[PDB]
Amino acid sequence: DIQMTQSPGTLSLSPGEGATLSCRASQSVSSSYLAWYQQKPGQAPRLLIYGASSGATGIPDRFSGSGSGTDFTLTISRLEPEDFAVYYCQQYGSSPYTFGQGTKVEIKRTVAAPSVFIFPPSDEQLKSGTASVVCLLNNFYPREAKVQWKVDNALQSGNSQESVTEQDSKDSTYSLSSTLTLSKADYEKHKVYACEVTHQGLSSPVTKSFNRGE
Amino acid sequence: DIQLTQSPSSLSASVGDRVTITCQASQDISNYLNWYQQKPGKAPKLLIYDASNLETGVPSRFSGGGSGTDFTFTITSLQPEDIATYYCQQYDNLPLTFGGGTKVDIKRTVAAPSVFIFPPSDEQLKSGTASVVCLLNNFYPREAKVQWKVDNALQSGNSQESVTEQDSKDSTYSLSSTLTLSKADYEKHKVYACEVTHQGLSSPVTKSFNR
Amino acid sequence: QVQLVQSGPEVKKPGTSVKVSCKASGFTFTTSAVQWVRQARGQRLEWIGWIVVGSGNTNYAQKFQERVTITRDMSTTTAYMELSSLRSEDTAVYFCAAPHCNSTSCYDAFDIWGQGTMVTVSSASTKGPSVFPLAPSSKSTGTAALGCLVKDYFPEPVTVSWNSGALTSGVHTFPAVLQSSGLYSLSSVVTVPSSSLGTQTYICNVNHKPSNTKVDKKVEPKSC
Amino acid sequence: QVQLVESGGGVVQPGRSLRLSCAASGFTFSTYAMHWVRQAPGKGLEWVAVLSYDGSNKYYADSVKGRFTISRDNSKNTLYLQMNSLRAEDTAVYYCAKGGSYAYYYYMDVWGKGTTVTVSSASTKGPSVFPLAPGGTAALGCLVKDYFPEPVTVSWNSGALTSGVHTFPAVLQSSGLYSLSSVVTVPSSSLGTQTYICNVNHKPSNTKVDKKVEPK
Amino acid sequence: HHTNLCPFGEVFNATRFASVYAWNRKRISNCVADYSVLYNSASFSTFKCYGVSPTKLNDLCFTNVYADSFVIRGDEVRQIAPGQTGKIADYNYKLPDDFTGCVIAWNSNNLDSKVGGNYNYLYRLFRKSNLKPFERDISTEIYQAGSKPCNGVEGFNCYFPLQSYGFQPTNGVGYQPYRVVVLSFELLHAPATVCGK
Ligand SMILES: *[C@@H]1O[C@H](CO[C@@H]2O[C@@H](C)[C@@H](O)[C@@H](O)[C@@H]2O)[C@@H](O[C@@H]2O[C@H](CO)[C@@H](O)[C@H](O)[C@H]2NC(C)=O)[C@H](O)[C@H]1NC(C)=O
Ligand SMILES: *[C@@H]1O[C@H](CO[C@@H]2O[C@@H](C)[C@@H](O)[C@@H](O)[C@@H]2O)[C@@H](O)[C@H](O)[C@H]1NC(C)=O
Ligand SMILES: [Cl-]
Ligand SMILES: [Cl-]
Ligand SMILES: [Cl-]
Ligand SMILES: [Cl-]
Ligand SMILES: [Cl-]
Repeated sequence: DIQMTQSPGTLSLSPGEGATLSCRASQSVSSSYLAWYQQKPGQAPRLLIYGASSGATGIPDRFSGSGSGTDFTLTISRLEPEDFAVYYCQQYGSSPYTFGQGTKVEIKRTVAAPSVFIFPPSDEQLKSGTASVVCLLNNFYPREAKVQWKVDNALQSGNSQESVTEQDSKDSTYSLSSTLTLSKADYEKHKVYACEVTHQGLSSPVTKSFNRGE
Repeated sequence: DIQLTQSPSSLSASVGDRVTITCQASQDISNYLNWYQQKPGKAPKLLIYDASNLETGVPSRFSGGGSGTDFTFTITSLQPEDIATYYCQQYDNLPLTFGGGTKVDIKRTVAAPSVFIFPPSDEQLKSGTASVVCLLNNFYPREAKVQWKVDNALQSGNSQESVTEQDSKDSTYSLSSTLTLSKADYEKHKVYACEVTHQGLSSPVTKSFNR
Repeated sequence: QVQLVQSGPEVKKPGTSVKVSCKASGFTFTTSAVQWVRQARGQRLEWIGWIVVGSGNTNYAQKFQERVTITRDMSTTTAYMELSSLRSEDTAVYFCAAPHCNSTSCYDAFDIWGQGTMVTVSSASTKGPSVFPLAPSSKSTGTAALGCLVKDYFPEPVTVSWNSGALTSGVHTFPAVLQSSGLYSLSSVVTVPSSSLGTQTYICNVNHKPSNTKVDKKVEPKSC
Repeated sequence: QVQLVESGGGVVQPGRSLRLSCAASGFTFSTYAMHWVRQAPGKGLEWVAVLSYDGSNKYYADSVKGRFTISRDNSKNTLYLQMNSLRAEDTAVYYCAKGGSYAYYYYMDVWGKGTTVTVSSASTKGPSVFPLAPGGTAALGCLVKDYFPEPVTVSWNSGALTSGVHTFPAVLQSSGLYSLSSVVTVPSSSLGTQTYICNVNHKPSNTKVDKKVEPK
Repeated sequence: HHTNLCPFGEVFNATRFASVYAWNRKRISNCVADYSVLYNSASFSTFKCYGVSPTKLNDLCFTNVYADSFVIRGDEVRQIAPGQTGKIADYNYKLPDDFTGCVIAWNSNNLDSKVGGNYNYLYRLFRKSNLKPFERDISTEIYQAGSKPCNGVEGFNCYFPLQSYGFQPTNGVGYQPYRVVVLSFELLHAPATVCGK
């Protein structure tokens, strides 16, 4: 089987810059059977380039393709707002028709620190027997961020789950949601609940906390 | 292309004999084979179609058999008007291709050729060209070989030959060979001869003249 | 109107089979070919196999040779992908693709793509979500944050709006996470001016069609 | 009564062009496929080209591909063969033949009488007649050399001497002109009391030569 | 030509039949045909004649008769007729609009079906253009469905033009093999050699 590898994983560029994406094959593939796809979140792949260097019907001429043998390139001359998405390459000359791992093209923004909020579990949920503590990181860039739960200054692990939104279409920021899940018994055994947020936009880790009940 | 191989390329039989010639195909052609008869001067005429079936009007003495690659063509009782060349033709796919042909001859007693040599006429030598003629008159079978000798030197590439049809009365052939030299080359040599080798001759016969 | 329309969502228990359809329209189906591609949430596109419509000849990836059969019915101009012995790792969106063709010629790539079919494999059963408020803190003077916790539901998806759609600015609804219990949890937050915390009402509208659950929840600052 | 009549054959220079035509009768020509077949002098039969009923599909032999073009005019019930870039090996008798029903190119039923195409840059020239001057029986004859085009007719004593006459078929010399010989065997007794004359007649050049053959 | 029955037995009762893409033609000439026996025979699923009444066939004379034979499946028998479209009529066997003759077909499941499936019979699946009437195409060149050349290997938009039939005993009647014989009657301005008695 032919292995397809793409680079870079993520491309951070400003709207107006040029984009250059790489797709490499573990062995020679026929250039007439190499395709580029564009995929936006929640959508199906859309054919951009086929035969390495042929644009598909309806594709703006700002999309350019080149390559032969093992090395292929997708080039976007002027990055438009609607062009920020994930891009896959697929060879379909030798079966199986393998895909690359994809390249995300995001908007490069000025560094923005996250606004941190912590939410105690509601009284209604504590009746159910489970407690959920939520830590919100609002509108930051870049996407890399770290959330650390501390229960009475005791480092927690294995009891939290995270989730990130897509890059916002207006301010090019990301937002993160971390949920600490404890039983009602465990939750009432402690007092200070805090989430520590580490991010490039913060000179030092910012901590938001609350005392149980107060 | 499909290649057809006829066997034999020529044969001799007497009236009343049963003649059989074969046609082998390079690949399976089902029964898509035609057999043609072509008499000298005229166009080929179809005798057998679909390998086995008789064309309209063709006498019942002609027949054919086979399917796939190996085919046969038969004349049960050879007749005087059956002396011609016979071709097989495939039509399984394009291009349509024929066999090499089989010339059917009348068998008769072996007759040695009567060899005559003719020096070039004085009227022709005045024009600057010399043509020596060697005649092989009334012989059988048709196969004959003539080699020219100019002062003990075998000639090649400077002579042409012509053979008549089989005589309808004595069943013999006649061959004419002409050696064409320039008058200059004709005046430089003295001994001109044609050596005739034939089945009827136990040894080659040479007719020569001194210029 | 050259199109490829796939089946609806599927929720199968582990070990069962699923058969996703892919109906073609707008082009000549008989001379084209259909490939099948799946994609887990947040992961890459993975090739399963393909079928030539005219001949029915198929090729499958090594991973799916054991459990996948790709077929097609030319009378109903539809292609199918049947994946047996389902397990949790098979939970993904499944796409079909094909080149458009007339009676003789075909496009030189898979330029037609279906909308996709979401297939879920787990032992959980249908359950509507519990909606708990994320009350705004007593901070700043300044913007505050509030939201709704959409917890313990199955299967995907839920849809969340605020003030029946009258509030969209500052809203962030995160992708759900699959808890170890096999149930999903989702949170929706919105940032608002601290001045409006007392005079503006905030209700989140959570809708979970698989369970026919419509929950409206009012999010107020904590009452001490 | 299926009949095919060819025309347009004659002398043509090497590298020049010639177009044959074939007139069909006895069947719906517009529905049937058509063939061309040729036969070089002293050679076998060679298939040339085939045309479909409507004239849109054409198939040729490699020996003539890119040089010959087969066409048809169904309104005139005739089949054409445009011959371009002619070579000496194209010298042959050309026949048309009725093919199969529509696009069934595999039949070659009725053949035409045939038209003769001779590829030569030579010009019409009368023959030079030289005598072949003369055991118990002697042989004498006439050399009909350097003529073009075919044919010539040779008789002896205006047709009186027919026994033992052998008029050989002509050969094509490297000059492009034909050479022919006609011999007759006579008893040596009558060599001194009977004169022999060959009557060479060459219609294309309007030549009639009567040559007296004498001993030396 | 007068004292010999036309060898229709060699066509209908032939041991082996051809694939429709390589359909076989046999010329029937110089014989006497008995068409009524075939027309009233209870062994034929199809006996549709075009341009000639089958009841008055024993009263007609023709210069030549040609018999085309092959194997298709039942639901494809409807395509062996003038003015039809489909995989068989477009790419395998095409009748002209002015076809004069008879199309005969019968179920050959007991002969052309194997236990594990008979895969000897083939049919053409793709072609650049439709066949002209009475055209035969036996080429096995890779069909190029796209703009890129195939180089003699199959792949995307490069498919082998011939496909094999299934033909298993348990198939539906519409999918079972049928043997087809297409008699076409040729009438030239020549002595008629095939008459009915
Ligand atoms: C069938 O389509 C071919 C090709 O058309 C192109 O390729 C298709 C896959 C699709 O992308 C179409 O939108 C394209 O236009 C036709 O052949 C072409 O015809 C055009 C104009 O008729 C001509 O300019 C091209 O040179 C042709 N190319 C080839 C390779 O033939 C063909 O005519 C179509 N047939 C029918 C019946 O619609
Ligand atoms: C087909 O054959 C039928 C019977 O023919 C006899 O049996 C077959 C199996 C052979 O052995 C054959 O030699 C025998 O004579 C006929 O009754 C029937 O008419 C034939 N069909 C046609 C169309 O000729
Ligand atoms: Cl893949
Ligand atoms: Cl004869
Ligand atoms: Cl958002
Ligand atoms: Cl063509
Ligand atoms: Cl025309």
